[PDB]
Amino acid sequence: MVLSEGEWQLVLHVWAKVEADVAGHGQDIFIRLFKSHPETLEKFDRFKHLKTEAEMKASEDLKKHGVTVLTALGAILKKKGHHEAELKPLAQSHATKHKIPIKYLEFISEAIIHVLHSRHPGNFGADAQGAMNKALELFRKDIAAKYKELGYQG
Ligand code: HEM
Repeated sequence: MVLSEGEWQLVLHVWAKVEADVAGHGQDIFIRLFKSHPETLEKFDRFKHLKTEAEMKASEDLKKHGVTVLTALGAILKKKGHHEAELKPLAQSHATKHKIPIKYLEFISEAIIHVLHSRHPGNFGADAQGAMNKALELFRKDIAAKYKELGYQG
């Protein structure tokens, strides 16, 4: 699949807003993910002890992790589809070291859309959400293909 320049513009326009507060968006997204799909929390040995949203918000390590994740995702989105090089190491660590099923990538994609919808309604209307979903589907599709080449079905 391929996004048009118009769709990329919608994606990058709302992403520019997210970059005004990467740490904050990172926390909201992971808290949403962990609360909505608690099973994903078990994949993080560093955070699986967190019991409440309050503890999650107060975790300095979780906040730093969120920044690392969103920074990596932002770099991929800014490539506008030409992300082969960026995807290689990400696909290897998540398939081989962390063992993250494609299903879980769908869950975090849902969390990202939910947070952008809540925080940026004016810049995240129907068309913008469709563009973001398409960009994330492309990401998940290419990651899945790499998973297979690497020997991980998940
Ligand atoms: C938007 C998709 C995602 C991106 C861009 C992303 C990115 C990253 C990055 C850059 C790191 C640090 C470097 C590395 O280990 O490769 C990381 C670590 C990790 N990711 Fe992801 N990730 C994504 C989704 C997920 C999901 C859905 C899970 C599982 C629910 C997951 C689990 C992990 C784990 C367990 C680590 C190691 C954390 C640690 O122990 O420090 N990731 N991820």
